[PDB]
Amino acid sequence: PFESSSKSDESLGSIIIEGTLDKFQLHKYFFIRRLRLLKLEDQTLTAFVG
Repeated sequence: PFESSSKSDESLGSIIIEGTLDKFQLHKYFFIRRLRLLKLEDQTLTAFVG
């Protein structure tokens, strides 16, 4: 649920973004992905940099 699913949370947000409902605010999935993936390994030295 941290970085093996860094592809999977992006793919799930992309599959939710295939639904075009409220496309300005349909990046709430992208906001949850940007919170989740960057908050996955927030304790790091360089691995969060990319």
